[PDB]
Amino acid sequence: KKVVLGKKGDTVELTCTASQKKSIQFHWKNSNQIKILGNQGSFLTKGPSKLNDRADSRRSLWDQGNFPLIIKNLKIEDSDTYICEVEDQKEEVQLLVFGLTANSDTHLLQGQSLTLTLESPPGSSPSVQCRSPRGKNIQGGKTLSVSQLELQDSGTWTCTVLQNQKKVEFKIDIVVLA
Amino acid sequence: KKVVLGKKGDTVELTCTASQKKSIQFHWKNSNQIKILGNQGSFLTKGPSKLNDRADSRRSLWDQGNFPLIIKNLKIEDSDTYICEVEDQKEEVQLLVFGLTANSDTHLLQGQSLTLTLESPPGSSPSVQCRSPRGKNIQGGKTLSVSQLELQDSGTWTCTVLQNQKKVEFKIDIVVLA
Repeated sequence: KKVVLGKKGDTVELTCTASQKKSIQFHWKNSNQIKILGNQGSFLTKGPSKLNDRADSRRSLWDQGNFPLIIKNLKIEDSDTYICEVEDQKEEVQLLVFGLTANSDTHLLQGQSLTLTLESPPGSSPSVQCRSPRGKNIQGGKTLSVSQLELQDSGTWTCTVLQNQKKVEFKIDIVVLA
Repeated sequence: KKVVLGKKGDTVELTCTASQKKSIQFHWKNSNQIKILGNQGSFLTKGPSKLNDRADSRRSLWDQGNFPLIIKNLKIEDSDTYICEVEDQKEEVQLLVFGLTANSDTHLLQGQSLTLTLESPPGSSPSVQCRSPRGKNIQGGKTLSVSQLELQDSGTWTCTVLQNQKKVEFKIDIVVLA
């Protein structure tokens, strides 16, 4: 339903607003109906799941009817559909996690080729489109390449991943040396 | 409309959910219509106001239609009605800030009286009700007092401030010595 995009290693906050502003009853589960977190009494309980030590919520907001699921240090494998149920309300949020790495290690010399690769959830793939510090916008799919660099691209580029009308943005600084 | 209670020196997060999940146009102002924060383009702008260095929002949530106003290090004078307007939606949140201090400095001796006082927004007042580490629940208004303590109250008490169907909770540890 709602699509949220996140970046590998960053933290996301998936929202859940219900009615009757009050810490009433709710939980978040994943696609296999594994409960990730929910409220016990007025307490937060986290059962044993792959996200146990990386998930959490903001308890102060429960009185206002908000039950966020927060996930930190994202992994492409946290990509999944999550469901929030408050009393008798269900709310599906699909999280997609991507990563953009530069397989060109370090020390880049003029005339060298740059290759980037986008990491993505096996379940769903997008279109990436980067921009050099001075112009040219190379765009591709899971692998991008800039055949030969010129001292002018030394700088900080910006790639764009776009899934659903959503989008994330990575900015890497590349150093071309004479 | 929605009533949120906060504790002096703590941080609160006032919520604002609108529709069309997207960083569209919004701002938060106070009762004098002083804009506290809002979005410029895709950027956060804070104008000059008494809260400028203590307010903020969470930009990642704007794409999901959430525009929180976050306030830190609370002052009883931040108590006020705030309004969120997203496109053409208005949403009033009244924030009430209280404080509970122990005018009994330190070193409390058996048989001594304990006096607590609740600090509150000149505009609106509540009913406080504390609890000793072993029983008796003294309750009053802006000033509470425990005529004489007994080694048994050495511990950590819990006071309750209740405004609207809302409530905040302070827990102070008192030390009675022989």
